[PDB]
Amino acid sequence: LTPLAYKQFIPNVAEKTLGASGRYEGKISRNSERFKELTPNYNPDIIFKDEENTGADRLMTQRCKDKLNALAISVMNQWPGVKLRVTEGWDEDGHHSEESLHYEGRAVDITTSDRDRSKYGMLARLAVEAGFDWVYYESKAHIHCSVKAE
Amino acid sequence: DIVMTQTPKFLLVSAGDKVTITCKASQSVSNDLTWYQQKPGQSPKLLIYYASNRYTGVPDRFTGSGYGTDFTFTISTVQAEDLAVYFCQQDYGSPPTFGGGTKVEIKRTVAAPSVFIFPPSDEQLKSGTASVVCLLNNFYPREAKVQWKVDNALQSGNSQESVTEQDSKDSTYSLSSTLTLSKADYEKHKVYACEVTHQGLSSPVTKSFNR
Amino acid sequence: QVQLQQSGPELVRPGVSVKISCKGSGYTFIDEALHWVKQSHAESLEWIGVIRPYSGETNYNQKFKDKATMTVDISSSTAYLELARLTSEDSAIYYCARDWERGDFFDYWGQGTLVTVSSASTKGPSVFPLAPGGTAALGCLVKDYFPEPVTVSWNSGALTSGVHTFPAVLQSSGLYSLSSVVTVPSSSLGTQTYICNVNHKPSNTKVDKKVEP
Repeated sequence: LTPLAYKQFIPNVAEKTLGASGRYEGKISRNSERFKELTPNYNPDIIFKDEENTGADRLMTQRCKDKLNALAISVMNQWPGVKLRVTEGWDEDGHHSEESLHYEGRAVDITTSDRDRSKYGMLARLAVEAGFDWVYYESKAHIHCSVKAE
Repeated sequence: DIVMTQTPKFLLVSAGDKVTITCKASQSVSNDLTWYQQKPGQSPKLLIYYASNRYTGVPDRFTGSGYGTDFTFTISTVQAEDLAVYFCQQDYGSPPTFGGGTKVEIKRTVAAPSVFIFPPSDEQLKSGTASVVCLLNNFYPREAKVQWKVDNALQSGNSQESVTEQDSKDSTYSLSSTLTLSKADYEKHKVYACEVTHQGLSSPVTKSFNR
Repeated sequence: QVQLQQSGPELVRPGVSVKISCKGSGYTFIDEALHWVKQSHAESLEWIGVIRPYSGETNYNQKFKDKATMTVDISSSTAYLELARLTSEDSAIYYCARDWERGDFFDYWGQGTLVTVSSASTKGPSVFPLAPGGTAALGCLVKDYFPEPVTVSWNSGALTSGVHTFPAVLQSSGLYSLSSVVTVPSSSLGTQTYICNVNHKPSNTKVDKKVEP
């Protein structure tokens, strides 16, 4: 497995294009009818930073949950004692740029549990192998992963 | 270490007009370029990161672009409250490094000063010194001549001026001029006058008192 | 609400060390890296270093390696910056600033600590009234203090519209002087109390001075 390079995105197209995670459909709000589409991930082998102390980072689409759970397994196999960590998931708060897939519960920003920045290139490769539709080595501090809509 | 060259060093612009600031890195920094706004007396405020991403709640009029060495920050339609020093910062290389900043100053219509004169307190005179203060309130532009006259004699060398930063809400300046005399010298003279010459006045304004 | 609260201004003799503090609230303090940034006239903004409370990891700018020490007390949510063997080149505003795990750039900043390196003794200001068209002006002359800074509020922060606190001027005595003025309705003079709240932390000087006609 070869790590992604810094600022590399796979596939090599923009996130919201047809061959990556596709079109932003619209923002999902807590009060809404579309909220019921989101399902909480309480996998004990995934660390959720829970920046807002709401548990909102756990709420994600079915495909997001499926690819995140596969990545949780490959992270533990890659580095025994280390877990997948989510820094940002579903965004109720406008903390991402306009038309972010975070607003749709279709995207996670991730690290390893030990916050070893040197692991993040390989983490991104693992995210691609776990079947995330778009993977972006966005900063030294995190990998951005998203999925297609249901 | 990466060097950030920011140009220009300053800009004078009217409310509603565009501001374009450039930041050039000494080597490519990918998109790891942050823009901050530092209003006078305040800490820097984050506006844009990853070269083009607005921070939560930052207005639409602020944009950024670039990848590699050459970055552009734009205020589409500058507002009175946008007066500040703007800074770029790279964090591709360690250590993070900052540009030298761009001071953005607002140009507005001429506004004449309101003038006020304050004699020294009896509390200060007790202690042996007399400070006489002349205030020029809310004027534009900053250029002004403030002359002290004591019994109609024009003074030199015994006063100091201070000017506020531009106001965020009416784009004006204010100025103090303080005349400092010994109690002895203060008590030798009767008429203390502040004479103010400014573009916005039809003729100079004098405020005076008799001791 | 995230807040970084820094310690007050410091007057320090050359050769001596100073330790300044930064207390975080409104977030889990241990979870975010805390950076220190120097702002001088001579060098604008300079990054000094970062501490990661969660690991105890520190990374120093090589330019500050012999000057700066970063520590943290997790139990008080407080980061410290010690600056050793001060010279005049160390006189500056020092900021703490956090990142939020998106890169080494800073959403929340402390209010800054002014450090003045000098052999001269602190001196608290004398505060004199500037005694008072539909508009009247009044103020406080804040005279003969060292070092910077001084704060001036009016009516304990109740009066902010029309206030102008001038930049300090350095007098030939080597002491600073400034005025703070405010324009009020002429009408509201016999009526309303005007008090200027002066604080000069280096000399532990606090004056709440009443300005009347």
